[PDB]
Amino acid sequence: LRRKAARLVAAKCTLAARVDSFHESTEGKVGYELKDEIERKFDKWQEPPPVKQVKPLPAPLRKKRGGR
RNA sequence: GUGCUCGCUUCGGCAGCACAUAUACUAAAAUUGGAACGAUACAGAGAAGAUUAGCAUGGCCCCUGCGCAAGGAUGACA
Repeated sequence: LRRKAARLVAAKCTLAARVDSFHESTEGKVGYELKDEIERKFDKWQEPPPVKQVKPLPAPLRKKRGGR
């Protein structure tokens, strides 16, 4: 997942650098929000897979079409 | 029942004494009931997909027609 993470980190770093180039969000709210988003998307990737049901065999046993 | 008491008493007998101490589904007999996957009778392919014919829909690519929206380039003297 490291390249998928690197793309996201690069995008959010571009956003933070554009934020900082005008010296706005001096205290650091935007960076904290972007880091929180990055961490949440990282946890989503590593979140354990959902519970998935087993499909039983249908039945051991009707008209059919015909054309081109 | 056997044997014995110095007993009564006679060998005909009697009274007492030691040993014997608790088997058995008990059973010979009573009766009326319910009963095959054994035979004959029938069936017996005792293991298969339980199908294949059209048309329309759905996907992709052109072509043509009509409509809607937004446009491009061009043409016309008396």
